[PDB]
Amino acid sequence: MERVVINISGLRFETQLKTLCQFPETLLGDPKRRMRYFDPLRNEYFFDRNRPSFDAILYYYQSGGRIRRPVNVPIDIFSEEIRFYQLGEEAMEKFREDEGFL
Repeated sequence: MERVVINISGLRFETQLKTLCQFPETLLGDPKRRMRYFDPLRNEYFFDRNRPSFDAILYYYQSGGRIRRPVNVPIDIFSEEIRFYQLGEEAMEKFREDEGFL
């Protein structure tokens, strides 16, 4: 029901649908977009992508929109993940601000 499983390269994350619906205009937030990654055999979404980054992508949702790159995720890895997950321009501006890039 409410619980969703997101498998990033073998690492399972569990969150609530309501958490992903904090941002409906994103890959994970839009049922039509996330469909592309759904695995009906395991009832989960699968992404062959970087695992350390995903904590920070998930925290954007959980926190209601804050971007905080952990020091162990390289800058250009995280940037690319923002792009891929379709977090959008305001998320990218948060990233710049949080990185001191303004």
